[PDB]
Amino acid sequence: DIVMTQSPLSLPVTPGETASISCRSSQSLLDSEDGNTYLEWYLQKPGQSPQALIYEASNRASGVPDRFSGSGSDTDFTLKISRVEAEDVGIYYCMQTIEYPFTFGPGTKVDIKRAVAAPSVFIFPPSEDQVKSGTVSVVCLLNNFYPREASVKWKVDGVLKTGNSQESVTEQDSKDNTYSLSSTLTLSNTDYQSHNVYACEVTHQGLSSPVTKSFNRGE
Amino acid sequence: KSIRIGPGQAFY
Amino acid sequence: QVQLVQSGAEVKKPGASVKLSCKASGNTFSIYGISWVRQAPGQGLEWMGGIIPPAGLTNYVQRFQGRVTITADTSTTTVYMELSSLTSEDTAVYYCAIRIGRGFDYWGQGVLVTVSSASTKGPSVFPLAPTAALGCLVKDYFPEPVTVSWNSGSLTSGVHTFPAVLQSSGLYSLSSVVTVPSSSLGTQTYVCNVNHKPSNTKVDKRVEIK
Repeated sequence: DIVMTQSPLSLPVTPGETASISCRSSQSLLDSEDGNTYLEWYLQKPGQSPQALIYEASNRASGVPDRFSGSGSDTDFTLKISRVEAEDVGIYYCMQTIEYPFTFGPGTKVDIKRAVAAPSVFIFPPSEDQVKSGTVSVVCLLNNFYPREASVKWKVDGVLKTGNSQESVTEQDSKDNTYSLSSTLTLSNTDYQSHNVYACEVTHQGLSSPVTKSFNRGE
Repeated sequence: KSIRIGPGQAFY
Repeated sequence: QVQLVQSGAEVKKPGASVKLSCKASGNTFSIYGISWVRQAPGQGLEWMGGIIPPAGLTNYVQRFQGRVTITADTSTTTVYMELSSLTSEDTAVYYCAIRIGRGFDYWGQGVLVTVSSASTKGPSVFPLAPTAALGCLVKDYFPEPVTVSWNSGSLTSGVHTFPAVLQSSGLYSLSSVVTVPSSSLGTQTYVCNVNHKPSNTKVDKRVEIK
């Protein structure tokens, strides 16, 4: 019933700078009788369980260093992280406990901000072994780029093909602070054999114009 | 020091 | 202080029930509460209910329409959550977490519950043939997870293994890729090693320029 919102969705921070993320509750989280404000903050690092950061709006959980701080009114809250480092990458959630049911905000993702880097693009045709199966996959790889936002279009004999692709993206790599992304186009082999040029077109802030990689079936 | 587990669930 | 250890991964058919456990050890508190929190793949956190065993109190979420039952065994200091009438939408990682006067101070490691009408199936592994990139497509398996390594684990630099996607067929798919010096193709061999423990699958595939 109490709705929790957070801002922004994603927050890039340069190393050693300060992250500030906000949370808003649709009702006051002040318990006017015991005088506390029941707002908690949690961090979930990639692939890990959530872990406690803040409780009662401004108190740090055990072992949490003082560069994490919580503040706010009774409805609008701020988590401040100073001297941001790679280990702080992940999703931050606020959660209210003034009233049952406990409710979470949607999460704000923090990553490390580096210079814009264009993807290296690769396209892979189906193997002869997959063709024998009756169903084939065409894979487009976008490698080591920043920021995370990127788009892929599939074209068959130059015509846009929608509806039969799925994408997958890596977490940010700590070695170079980049992302990678795959896009996979699934077709029947009879469809695949009925055309010739397969291409993926990639758009990203690092690229001055969209890049296309393609192959001709059989070549 | 009293212990608050949840809404209406605080204990001596 | 407290450590919370959860039971192992579960695979269920729609309509079935599953019972998860959370055993607490370490220091003892006379007053505490245990909650369950779930997270669907790629989504946010969702509180499901909690229990305060010393007080005999429980709290549930209406949305779950009474399908969740949380119980505690004082003797073994274990808490259970039973979720009934499972559907595909209950597929998620489930965490238990404990409150002792602050927030959720300690959390379990999570347990993956997969709910699907699919049957156990080992993956097909296809070469993705070509700085050069190459890789392996690991396709049509169930359930999660698979593991992928390159050259028996000796090749780790430049490797990316993507999170799996659920295909509309009900089966999972992923790719693992690696980038290598272009000159090293044909002077070096590249093999991906794929394990899928639920189906007792071990597959090696050599990846070559066609």
